[PDB]
Amino acid sequence: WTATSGSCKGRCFELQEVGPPDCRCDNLCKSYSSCCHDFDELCLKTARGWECTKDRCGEVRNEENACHCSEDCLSRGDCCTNYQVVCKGESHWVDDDCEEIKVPECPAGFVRPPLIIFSVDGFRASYMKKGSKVMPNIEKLRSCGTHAPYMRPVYPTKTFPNLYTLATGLYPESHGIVGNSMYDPVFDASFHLRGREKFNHRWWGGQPLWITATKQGVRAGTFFWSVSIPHERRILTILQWLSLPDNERPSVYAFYSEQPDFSGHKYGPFGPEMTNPLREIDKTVGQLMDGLKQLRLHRCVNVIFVGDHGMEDVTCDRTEFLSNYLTNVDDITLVPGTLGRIRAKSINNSKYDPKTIIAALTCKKPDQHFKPYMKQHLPKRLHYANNRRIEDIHLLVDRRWHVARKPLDVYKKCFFQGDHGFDNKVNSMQTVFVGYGPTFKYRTKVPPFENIELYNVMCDLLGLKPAPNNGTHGSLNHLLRTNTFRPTMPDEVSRPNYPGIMYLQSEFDLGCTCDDKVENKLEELNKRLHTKGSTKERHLLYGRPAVLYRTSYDILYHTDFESGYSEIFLMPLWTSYTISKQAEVSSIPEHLTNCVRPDVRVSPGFSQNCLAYKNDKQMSYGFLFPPYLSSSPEAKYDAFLVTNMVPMYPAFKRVWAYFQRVLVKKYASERNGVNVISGPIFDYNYDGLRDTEDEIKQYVEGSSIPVPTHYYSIITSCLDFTQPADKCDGPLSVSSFILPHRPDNDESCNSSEDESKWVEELMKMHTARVRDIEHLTGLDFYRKTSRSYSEILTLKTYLHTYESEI
Ligand SMILES: *[C@@H]1O[C@H](CO)[C@@H](O[C@@H]2O[C@H](CO)[C@@H](O[C@@H]3O[C@H](CO[C@H]4O[C@H](CO)[C@@H](O)[C@H](O[C@H]5O[C@H](CO)[C@@H](O)[C@H](O)[C@@H]5O[C@H]5O[C@H](CO)[C@@H](O)[C@H](O)[C@@H]5O)[C@@H]4O)[C@@H](O)[C@H](O[C@H]4O[C@H](CO)[C@@H](O)[C@H](O)[C@@H]4O[C@H]4O[C@H](CO)[C@@H](O)[C@H](O)[C@@H]4O)[C@@H]3O)[C@H](O)[C@H]2NC(C)=O)[C@H](O)[C@H]1NC(C)=O
Ligand SMILES: Cc1cc(-c2n[nH]c(=O)n2C)c(C(C)C)cc1Cl
Ligand SMILES: Cc1cc(-c2n[nH]c(=O)n2C)c(C(C)C)cc1Cl
Ligand SMILES: [Ca+2]
Ligand SMILES: [Ca+2]
Ligand SMILES: [Cl-]
Ligand SMILES: [K+]
Ligand code: NA
Ligand SMILES: [Zn+2]
Repeated sequence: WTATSGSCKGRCFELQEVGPPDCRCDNLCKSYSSCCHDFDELCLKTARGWECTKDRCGEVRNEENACHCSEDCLSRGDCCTNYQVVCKGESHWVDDDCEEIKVPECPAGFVRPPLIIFSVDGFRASYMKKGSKVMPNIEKLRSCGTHAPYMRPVYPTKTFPNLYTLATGLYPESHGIVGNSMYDPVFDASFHLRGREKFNHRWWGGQPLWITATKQGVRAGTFFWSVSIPHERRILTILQWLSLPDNERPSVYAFYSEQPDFSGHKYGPFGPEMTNPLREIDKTVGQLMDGLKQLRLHRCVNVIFVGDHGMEDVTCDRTEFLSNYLTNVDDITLVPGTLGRIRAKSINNSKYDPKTIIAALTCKKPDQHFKPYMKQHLPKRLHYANNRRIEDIHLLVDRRWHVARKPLDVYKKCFFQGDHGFDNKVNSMQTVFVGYGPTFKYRTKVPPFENIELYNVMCDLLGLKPAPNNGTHGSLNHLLRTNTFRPTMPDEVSRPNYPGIMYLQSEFDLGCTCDDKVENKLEELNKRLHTKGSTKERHLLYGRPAVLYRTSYDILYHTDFESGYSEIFLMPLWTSYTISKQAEVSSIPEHLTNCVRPDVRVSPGFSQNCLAYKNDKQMSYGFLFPPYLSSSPEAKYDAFLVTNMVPMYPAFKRVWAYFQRVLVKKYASERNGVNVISGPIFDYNYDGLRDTEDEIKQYVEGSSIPVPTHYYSIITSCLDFTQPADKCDGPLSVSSFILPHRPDNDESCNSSEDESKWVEELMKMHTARVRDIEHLTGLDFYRKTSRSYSEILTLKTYLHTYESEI
């Protein structure tokens, strides 16, 4: 209950929230059924509209008007935004030439340039080019400020997950808003778009920008507008807040538009009805910029124009029905649409089996437009697993499609022609970023980046220390003229050992054999040098990775590769090798097929053994440095060292072999040489972070050899591909992957065919950022380059998406 018979007199859009049963006058009282009786009358005025006209100029103030054209309006801070244009002969902001903003040009008493976040729902990245003719204000912001060709949202590419990721710098798995609908089993409560529950604070984890600001003495406008409050009134409210006294005035503001998303759902992303929504959003940007110009703030405020996700063509007839695959379709609860999430309808059902549900949805129709996953098997780049609110069974839905439980759900819930929520690398899901103001660069294009990075930057813009988040602070320093954050490289925690020859062959009882006894100061001195690291500059191009946790490991040098060998996990943490464009692929000689050789640098006690692999009928093995890429028949012997071996399911060996035998050479040909770093990853609790030894759930049978959940490779070359990877004078180019180490190839419906028809497709799906691999390994790469650290941070955040051009 709220006693709503108090008044909003002088309280319209008050910044501090009053506690019930006192009536509220803040911009979210509507959503709480808590506004004072006179909120509409006083705070939602509309009389005479939103624009000054010639006849209204110099009028006598009438307090009933929506906005004012009287002489006193500027000092009262409540002119219509076009006041100076119509009444004072001024030009619209959009009609003025852009001029570099080298320093903040602010009124006396402004302690820092304000930040205004202008968020637009469903604003697809290609609208910038395709709607450019009807968006002159936005187009001016874009060309004169700092812009990216697109900005990558988070998965799922829905509204709240993305807006709250903007506010926190966190993955949805961490902030807790994992979809537009959720069930939380601990709370035993559900979150929905409609309803009051979404306003309960227990859903919203992390620390959003307004809280970060408040705790550090920076005041914030509200980050919620009631849907029925018109956009003109939202703008006038922000402009009114900017006229407050210094001690009362916020430094950070948010505007939000429900468009173009709203129309996009109805008409599709490029429906002819879409021109009007884009026109109208532009006009709002115009009103803001004119209003700022009036208040002498258009060269003071930093403006961020940002979308939450894009929009795809999706219609009712492109729906897959779970009723066409499952027999027990009524024992499941499905969160439907552009993604699927499945759980048991009742916890009291002991006959519910996720394994039989997955199997029944796997590769069952020729052109099947979704793929089932246990959430821990989803591409790691999605970071979509570590939350009790994400159901164990997930369906990745093809772009342009829906999934639903039964056909009756679709006609008794065609209306809609647009939707979104798909995989966040899908081009149609990409959205926008422009930054304009004294703190952003002038007329600058930056590479596409992920929305998880903006929180740090907004903190930088406001002089705030960001809460712990998933951005990489410094990766976006190139967006900024000033206020850059100067990060330092993390300190190495564990220094390596450099073992020499310390064990005789006969001390090993590993059950390994090799035909290598087939036996000169020419090549005996030469092989000594290779084992001491004479080739290390060729194969370790960017310095050795740093180990950022406490562990025991050895550097091992070889002619063709270098590794950091973990005595704890009994395998390399990393293996580094360079393959030039001229390099030759050879095969494993017949006499060396099953060869594994003890490493006389590493004790039997800290080695793997061949018997374990023989005994384990499921688990086989592979090699991190590929024998196929040996520089000579003699060097090849090095690749069969027990210290280069890793556990691999036969199913996975098909993938790995094709990558090593075919794709490495192909990349070296295309990229003019590549440096490769490969290794294992253990993430049994699917939290995106390196497992400790006590978190491992699977070992090679009868041994302490742990089984990786994934294999990574980081593949680096020169951005200027006219220079070979090993002689690159400038910027680097990278692509990486984190392949799941699975005992079947069920993920790939065409795996019964030759690896040339399915493997690369799998690898692209599991593309990754270096940073993703960093989290998962506790390693820090690119320690020794000729490049600035911020440029290297940008490199580490890069995701090779394999999509076509935007
Ligand atoms: C992306 O960036 C984020 C942010 O930096 C990274 O997430 C952080 O990672 C840390 C490492 O996992 C984690 O630290 C833990 O915090 C525990 C206390 O957490 C509370 O307090 C913090 C700080 O205010 C708060 O942010 C947390 O909020 C979480 O939980 C609430 C609900 O309870 C949600 O509203 C919110 O969304 C958030 O949930 C998310 O994180 C939790 C994990 O905390 C997940 O469970 C959720 O699914 C969701 O993703 C909390 O309110 C602290 O108690 C932990 O310490 C225990 O565990 C460690 C083991 O490493 C051990 O060393 C300690 O001794 C201690 O052990 C004891 O408890 C164990 C478990 O109960 C038990 O097994 C032991 O036997 C002991 O009894 C730990 O320090 C930090 O909380 C999160 N922060 C956030 C916001 O998510 C994230 O890793 C990044 N991702 C990537 C890929 O890089
Ligand atoms: C849906 C919604 C919820 C909340 C919200 N309510 N409680 C909470 O922690 N949050 C984050 C907010 C903030 C700005 C008040 C805005 C919106 Cl659009
Ligand atoms: C920019 C932005 C807008 C909104 C937002 N959502 N709805 C609304 O009116 N606003 C203002 C939110 C909510 C989800 C906390 C967060 C951010 Cl970073
Ligand atoms: Ca949205
Ligand atoms: Ca882990
Ligand atoms: Cl959802
Ligand atoms: K075996
Ligand atoms: Na298959
Ligand atoms: Zn939408």
